[PDB]
Amino acid sequence: IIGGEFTTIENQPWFAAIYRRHRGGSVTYVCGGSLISPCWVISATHCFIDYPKKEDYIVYLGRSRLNSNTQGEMKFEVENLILHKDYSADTLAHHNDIALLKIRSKEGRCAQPSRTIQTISLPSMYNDPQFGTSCEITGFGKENSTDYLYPEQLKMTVVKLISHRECQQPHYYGSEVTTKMLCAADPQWKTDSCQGDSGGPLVCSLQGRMTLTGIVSWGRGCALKDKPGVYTRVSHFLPWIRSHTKE
Ligand SMILES: N=C(N)Nc1ccc(CC(=O)c2ccccc2)cc1
Repeated sequence: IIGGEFTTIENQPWFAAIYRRHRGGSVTYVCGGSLISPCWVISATHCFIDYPKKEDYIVYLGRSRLNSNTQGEMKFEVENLILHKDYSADTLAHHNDIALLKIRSKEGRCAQPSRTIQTISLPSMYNDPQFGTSCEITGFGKENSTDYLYPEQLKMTVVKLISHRECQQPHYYGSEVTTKMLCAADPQWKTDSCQGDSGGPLVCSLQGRMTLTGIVSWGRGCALKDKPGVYTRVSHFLPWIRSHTKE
């Protein structure tokens, strides 16, 4: 996250931190995600496409720091890793960038809600906030494009939703952005998502209710003028989500 503020997991209880195990014992951060139900975490497919082996992943809930433990955190294994079959990546754009991870503790249990672990609500069919609406994003991503390390503490910032007409302008992303995506940015182009924030949630207050409206997917550079962050439009994947989470 470029700009913004450092935060704690108590203020973003649905945030899931995903790591990948490596030969030897090193565990590196891979992507963010969101808890949509006790047993399910939603993220982005571009995070796992190159290494689709569920056994090599670890999911943490209730965690505020990148490399240290947090009181109340819970560790999970991945029972099932579901990637979108029509995922694809062009020069910049990533299509159908959404994924589901069924989690389970060593005892075989799902998440137990607490002050630091809570689910986030899914949107209704084609029910997105009006453009111009302020929403928040959260992640352990880079603070500057020139950085090569990620911050140790979780961050968050607020960005505004941009219309498809504006985001499709030539100086923006032209025809690369589709109706299955959502653009969001800071009117001053000072804050934005960045490398390492992928999979994370774009949360918007829709009718007094915190709703998971987007998933960090792609964008040209970070916090550059006329180059908004692009998010997977969750409301357009409800069918896919429901069919896969059932049984
Ligand atoms: N202007 C932005 N907001 N840009 C931006 C948006 C999302 C990402 C997610 C990410 O980390 C990633 C995506 C594809 C491949 C590898 C990593 C990165 C930068």
